[PDB]
Amino acid sequence: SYPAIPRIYAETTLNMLLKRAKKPRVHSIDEYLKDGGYQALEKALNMSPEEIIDWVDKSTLRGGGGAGFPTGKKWKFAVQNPGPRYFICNADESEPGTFKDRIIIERDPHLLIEGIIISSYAIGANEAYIYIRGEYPAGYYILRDAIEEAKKKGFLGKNILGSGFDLEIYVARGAGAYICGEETALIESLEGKRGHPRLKPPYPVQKGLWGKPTVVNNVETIANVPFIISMGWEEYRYIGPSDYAGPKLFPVSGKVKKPGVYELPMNTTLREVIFKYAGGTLGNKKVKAVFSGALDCFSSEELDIPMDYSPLGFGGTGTVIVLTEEDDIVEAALKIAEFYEHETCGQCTPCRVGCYEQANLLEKIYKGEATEQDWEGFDFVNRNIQPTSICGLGAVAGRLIRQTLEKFPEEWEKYR
Amino acid sequence: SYPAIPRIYAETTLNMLLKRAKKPRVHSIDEYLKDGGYQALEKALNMSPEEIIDWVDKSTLRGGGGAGFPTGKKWKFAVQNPGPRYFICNADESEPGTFKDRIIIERDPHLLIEGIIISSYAIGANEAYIYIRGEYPAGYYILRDAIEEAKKKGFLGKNILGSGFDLEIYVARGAGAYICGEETALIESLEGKRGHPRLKPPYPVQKGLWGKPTVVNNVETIANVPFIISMGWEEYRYIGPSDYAGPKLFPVSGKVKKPGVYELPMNTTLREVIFKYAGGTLGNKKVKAVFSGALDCFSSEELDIPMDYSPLGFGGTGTVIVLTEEDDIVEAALKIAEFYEHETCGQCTPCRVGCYEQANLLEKIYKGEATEQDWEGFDFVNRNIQPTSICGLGAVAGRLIRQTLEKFPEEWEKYR
Amino acid sequence: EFEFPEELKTKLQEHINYFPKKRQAILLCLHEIQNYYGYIPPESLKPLADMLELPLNHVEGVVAFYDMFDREDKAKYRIRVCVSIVCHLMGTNKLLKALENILGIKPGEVTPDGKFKIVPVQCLGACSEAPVFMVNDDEYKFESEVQLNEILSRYT
Amino acid sequence: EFEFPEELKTKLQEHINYFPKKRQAILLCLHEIQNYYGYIPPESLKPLADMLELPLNHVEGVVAFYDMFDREDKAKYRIRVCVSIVCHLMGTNKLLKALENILGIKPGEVTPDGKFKIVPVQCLGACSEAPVFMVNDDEYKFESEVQLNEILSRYT
Ligand SMILES: NC(=O)c1ccc[n+]([C@@H]2O[C@H](COP(=O)([O-])OP(=O)(O)OC[C@H]3O[C@@H](n4cnc5c(N)ncnc54)[C@H](O)[C@@H]3O)[C@@H](O)[C@H]2O)c1
Ligand SMILES: NC(=O)c1ccc[n+]([C@@H]2O[C@H](COP(=O)([O-])OP(=O)(O)OC[C@H]3O[C@@H](n4cnc5c(N)ncnc54)[C@H](O)[C@@H]3O)[C@@H](O)[C@H]2O)c1
Ligand SMILES: Cc1cc2c(cc1C)N(C[C@H](O)[C@H](O)[C@H](O)COP(=O)(O)O)c1[nH]c(=O)[nH]c(=O)c1N2
Ligand SMILES: Cc1cc2c(cc1C)N(C[C@H](O)[C@H](O)[C@H](O)COP(=O)(O)O)c1[nH]c(=O)[nH]c(=O)c1N2
Ligand code: SF4
Ligand code: SF4
Ligand code: FES
Ligand code: FES
Ligand SMILES: [Cl-]
Ligand SMILES: [Cl-]
Ligand SMILES: [Cl-]
Ligand SMILES: [Cl-]
Ligand SMILES: [Cl-]
Ligand SMILES: [Cl-]
Ligand code: NA
Ligand code: NA
Ligand code: NA
Ligand code: NA
Ligand code: NA
Ligand code: NA
Ligand code: NA
Ligand code: NA
Ligand code: NA
Repeated sequence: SYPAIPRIYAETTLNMLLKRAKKPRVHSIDEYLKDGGYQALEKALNMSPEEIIDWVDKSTLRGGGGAGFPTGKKWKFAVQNPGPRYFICNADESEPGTFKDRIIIERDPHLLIEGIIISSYAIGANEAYIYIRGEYPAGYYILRDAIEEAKKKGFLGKNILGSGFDLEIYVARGAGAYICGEETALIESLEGKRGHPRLKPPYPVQKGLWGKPTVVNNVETIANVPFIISMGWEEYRYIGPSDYAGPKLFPVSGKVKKPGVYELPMNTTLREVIFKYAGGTLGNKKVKAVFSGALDCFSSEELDIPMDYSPLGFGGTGTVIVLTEEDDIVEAALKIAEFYEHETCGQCTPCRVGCYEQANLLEKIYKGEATEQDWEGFDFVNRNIQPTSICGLGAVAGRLIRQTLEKFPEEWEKYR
Repeated sequence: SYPAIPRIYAETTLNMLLKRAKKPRVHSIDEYLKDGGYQALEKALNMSPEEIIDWVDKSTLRGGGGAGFPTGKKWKFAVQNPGPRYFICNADESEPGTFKDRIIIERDPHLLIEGIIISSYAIGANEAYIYIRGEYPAGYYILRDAIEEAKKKGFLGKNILGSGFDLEIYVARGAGAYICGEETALIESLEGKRGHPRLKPPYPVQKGLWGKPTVVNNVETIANVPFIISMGWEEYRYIGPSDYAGPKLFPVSGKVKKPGVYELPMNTTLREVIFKYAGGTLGNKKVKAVFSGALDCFSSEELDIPMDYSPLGFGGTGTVIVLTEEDDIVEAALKIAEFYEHETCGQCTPCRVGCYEQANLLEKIYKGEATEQDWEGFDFVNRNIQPTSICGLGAVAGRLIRQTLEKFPEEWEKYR
Repeated sequence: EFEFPEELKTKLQEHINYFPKKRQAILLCLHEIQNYYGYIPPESLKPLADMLELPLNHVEGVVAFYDMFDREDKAKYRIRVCVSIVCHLMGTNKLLKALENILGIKPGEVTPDGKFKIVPVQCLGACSEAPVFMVNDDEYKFESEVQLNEILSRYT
Repeated sequence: EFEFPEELKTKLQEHINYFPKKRQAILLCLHEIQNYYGYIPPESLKPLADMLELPLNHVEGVVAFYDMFDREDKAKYRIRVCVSIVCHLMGTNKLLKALENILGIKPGEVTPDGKFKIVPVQCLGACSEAPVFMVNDDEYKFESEVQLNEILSRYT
């Protein structure tokens, strides 16, 4: 018996990541096994680590955490360094509009656990972590129970299936900080400290948990790994375009008829996501903007872009927040500003003061209480959050808002 | 996009069954949820099955299919028999004058669906059926869609809301036979056969679908169940008189100003239905008779009867077909005879030949071509349809016509 | 020698997979067959039986039992006219007359073009909107000749 | 002095024994303490620090850092209301207004009886079901006041 969870709508054309998670309920190990689950693992343990890395490499799998970094390449880097090595599943998912990872955690936990075990074997890690945000209490309890189920069936512990490979997966809970999703702050938090990002380089694969080689991957990323081993990398690469192959999840929210998570190939356009899959807009109103979480803002002139990791592509986590023609862009930008205000960790001075002043001045503008200096000040700070920043929050906290400024000048100009 | 449906007027003094179905359009799951929909289900799943049966029992809820059988008591019979068990919603509605069930199906499908889930749970049924007449295609598509909406919101499927209770609702369509609304013929039809009633006993609750305990309930009956759980049985029983409590639907047609479906308490009199609610008669002409579907004929001297299931009461489905002073009763009797002629299934000899002969001889009488023998023959067959009959069609096929002979002798004597 | 078109075979197969047992899909399949061809072709019955895993005899008796199915007259549109008590009281005859004036046919008959067939039916469960008729799945109250003519013009 | 009741001390020990190093258990321990008391008691940090073998300062820094932990206000039920962009756009204000109608309080406030506290939070990762709220660990979509009132009645 688990805490109540809203039943997020989920739809797939590929029937992989969402083969079970398209149904809004916990799938336990018997159901997973009946569907051929844990067979990829068995096949993995009959292969060398190096070979597993090679398949994942050739699959073109990229990170589903937002940066789209090649997964196989990440692993190769870790294994160049002396052990012991650690594996970490990043389930902090706290970006606005992003709710793709939780339906895997909550509905198909064994797909993730299987992925963690294969991934851990591939990089020689005998100890793995799931770090799950504290606002996912049900996911936590569900994962804990699924791990036990896996233990009882001999998929975890010492000498898994006679292979000689040992693994325990520990589940850690966050406690309210967006920043703990940043991989170095994640690790700090796992070490029992505050969530303060560290300067990269070193990257985790060189120095991470207790200073040792560490691979951090996103929940979605890891959930692809059982499929790659199962189908082979060639069959995997047929899904979608050859360069950006395989399933990708798209959490779609806001002014669409069918908000939810869509499993789609990456040659899908943004227009297709909204109109073909998500059922079009509420009230059949015109699209005004799409917010890619709190990262980017696309105008209605940018809907014919692919949902891939190309230069002209949507990229990111695939998060699609739709705003229509009546929605005030300044009001929406204020909400993005308020978010970064609440989540700067404060180690870097321009980020600390910039995120705060961006929100505080934008609120003045919004309420019509802004002096001329407040306006000029707002412009300035928006452009000056980034300098000296040691992590990506500082580098992007002004990005989306700047984009609204450039793409909707007429609506901003009206706030004078 | 559904098939065209006439916009049947609906009016309520109670605001329960017709709370939404008073507006002639489909109400999808979002509107249903806004009105507190599916919260009764959630409360139901935190009660035991036995508790739910007690509540339905204590509500005084009776069947709205026409026989007024106590619903609680029906359920109690089923659950004393070993499982597995089946739940059936009877949406065959094909009695002349009767169009009360369709407005629930077509306008507020989730009220019915919610009812089906709670009732199935109460009797331990993991598989339920809606059997809807073939001449209601819109209701069919509307139900299919609504069931999908419920699945997506997690109200159907396996382990509903973490309760451990599984349910699928299948929707079957009839194909032209009034007899398939008889509960045992309905079951025969669901099994993929001709609609031939079975000898009772056994009743379905002992032996029904695939020979297993089966509860058949009428649409309107099932639609009451969410209210009973939501209000509790005590509060529900405050509606109307305490012996025949709760809402009832009355489809009114013929020579009234405001024909349509009325949601009313059962202490309402027949005269109130026609004059207080249905706007009185077309042309303020005197009431001649009321046909209770094809079952009973009430004269102008019987309008002050309660619309309840007392011995002196209207009873039935609540169908009120009004004829006024200029309407020829023999002509109307002919139409009723023709109905039974077309719908006897012919398994039983007196029903087979009797239904045909009643209509055939009455036609001759109407057209002024009846011999003395035809007259005496018509009287005799009218009184001799029922012997050996194994279902209620043969039991009543002479009933209304007999009543017109007794209550309107002057008009019949005109034809002789 | 008789095979269903693939786009129809698929639909039939969907119905058969829908219920826990195949034979429960029989009336849905038949509806689909009639929807597709404009009637039940006799030669369709043999292979429907196979797919249902039923004797042909079972299937034939089912078709004959259920009044909605029609093995004789192909028609693109079926005008179902209620001939029961309430509609008869409120003007079935006026509706039948209007249909004859517009289309040139009476109950039981089919227009020369195979477009329209009038089917007399019992009560359609819409008695408060009497007199009632359907055009395939669509259902209407008859108001007048001119109103009926407009409605019929929508079926091409 | 302050000392944890035995049934809580046991659970803190289970968390501390779960990870390879004691200090990794800090956040689970603090979630546990908050679950037990309805808040983080200031006087609980000292003995927790000894069990973690960490300085008191380190523990205090952590509590202040992580937004979920509250050291000011006891409450039996925490109603976490999302105030980020998607919930705001789809009707956070309607949820808050409904909350004020039923409970008589606004974000940041506790009811007199110490039963409900409303905590505005950032995106909860259920944006498709906006507007979102939690009642302790239970998470829901807000539909209407009548729906909300029914849900809240479940917490005694
Ligand atoms: N899913 C969510 O809830 C969520 C929340 C906030 C932000 N994000 C995303 O986070 C992204 C920023 O993440 P980031 O700063 O970690 O990105 P990054 O580009 O710095 O690194 C991405 C990944 O690649 C690895 N990497 C990169 N270069 C490497 C190298 N030379 N050697 C070894 N490893 C290397 C990093 O260690 C990391 O694991 C944004 O694009 C945003 O979309 C997601
Ligand atoms: N709504 C319509 O379109 C429509 C059409 C035709 C007929 N009807 C109605 O059908 C009615 C007759 O139906 P019927 O023959 O099912 O009535 P019935 O009295 O024989 O049965 C009523 C219900 O109670 C159950 N029941 C009765 N005695 C039982 C017992 N001893 N143990 C267990 N269960 C028992 C039956 O199984 C059935 O479900 C008529 O009054 C007529 O109004 C309605
Ligand atoms: C502020 C901030 C917040 C987050 C991140 C970044 C930054 C800058 N990242 C990305 C994270 O650091 C890292 O790139 C990924 O977890 C690596 O996994 P993949 O390569 O995507 O599999 C991130 N990733 C993830 O998996 N879940 C999350 O919740 C977040 N949150
Ligand atoms: C010929 C004939 C035709 C019908 C029926 C009976 C007979 C004799 N019955 C009544 C049916 O057998 C049964 O009593 C009810 O369906 C049981 O449900 P309730 O107890 O009324 O909810 C019936 N009931 C119903 O709900 N819809 C219908 O269309 C019909 N049709
Ligand atoms: S950029 Fe901002 S969030 Fe990132 S480490 Fe510096 S102060 Fe913290
Ligand atoms: S009484 Fe008439 S309708 Fe009923 S089973 Fe016998 S023949 Fe058929
Ligand atoms: S009598 Fe014609 S629809 Fe009922
Ligand atoms: S914006 Fe509220 S849950 Fe995401
Ligand atoms: Cl193998
Ligand atoms: Cl209202
Ligand atoms: Cl055969
Ligand atoms: Cl006539
Ligand atoms: Cl006829
Ligand atoms: Cl100390
Ligand atoms: Na979920
Ligand atoms: Na967190
Ligand atoms: Na790295
Ligand atoms: Na970055
Ligand atoms: Na009407
Ligand atoms: Na209707
Ligand atoms: Na029927
Ligand atoms: Na039969
Ligand atoms: Na019964």
